[PDB]
Amino acid sequence: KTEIHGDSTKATLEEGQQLTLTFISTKLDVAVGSCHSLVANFLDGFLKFQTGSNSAFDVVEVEEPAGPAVLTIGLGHKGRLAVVLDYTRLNAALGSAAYVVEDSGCSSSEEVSFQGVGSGATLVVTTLGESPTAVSA
Repeated sequence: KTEIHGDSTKATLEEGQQLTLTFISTKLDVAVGSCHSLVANFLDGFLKFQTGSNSAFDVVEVEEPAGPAVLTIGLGHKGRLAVVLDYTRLNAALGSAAYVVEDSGCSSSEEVSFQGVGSGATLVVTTLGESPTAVSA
């Protein structure tokens, strides 16, 4: 379990993992290891992700959160991801977005970087049942 009260929190992921990041911000600069890129800019209203959109990333407009934001990405294959994020919106309503992409990026070895979580967010990184302590350290 890697947690940083600074601003960024990195942690290598291993097959069959689960990333539960509870942060209170409108921006999240994510860097999934080195074989994937994903920038969640809720400030403008779009989540740029490079999974399998061919050639490069794909910009998909997202709701306008309002403070708290729960991002839960469960891994369970070569690159299969399940981005299930539930957060509060400016529309005074709950926003539960989901993404299911089998062919995304890596899995076994992938140091994901989460910047913008500020000092108060927790990064729950566990391989289903076991705990991947940096799975490299």
